[PDB]
Amino acid sequence: PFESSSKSDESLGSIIIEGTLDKFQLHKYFFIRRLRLLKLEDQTLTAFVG
Repeated sequence: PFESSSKSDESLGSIIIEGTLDKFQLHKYFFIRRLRLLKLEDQTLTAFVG
């Protein structure tokens, strides 16, 4: 649920973004992905940099 699913949370947000409902605010999935993936390994030295 941290970085093996860094592809999977992006793919799930992309599959939710295939639904075009409220496309300005349909990046709430992208906001949850940007919170989740960057908050996955927030304790790091360089691995969060990319």
